[PDB]
Amino acid sequence: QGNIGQVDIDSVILGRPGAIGSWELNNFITIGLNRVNADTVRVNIRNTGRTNRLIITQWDNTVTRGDVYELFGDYALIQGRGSFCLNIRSDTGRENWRMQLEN
Repeated sequence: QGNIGQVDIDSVILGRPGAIGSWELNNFITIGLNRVNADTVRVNIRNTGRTNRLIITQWDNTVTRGDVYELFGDYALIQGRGSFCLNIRSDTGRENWRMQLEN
């Protein structure tokens, strides 16, 4: 920082600064995303269970290979309340951003 289980996060990644969303990814983990400025999306975590991992990807459909992704990053999710930030520009040409838990 600084498919079953995947959710579309374009509402925040491709939104103007100010954009906010919140997802319950399983019974233990809630992830809020908030584009706090033009350069940055804050990930807000509440995890009431064991350590898990968040995996952020960006998808495209191709003519030859079907759906393919690029890995943006992946991040430990310890128990408790915390956050970290992603450097992703508000005006990116990339779409179909997704997040999912590892486990």
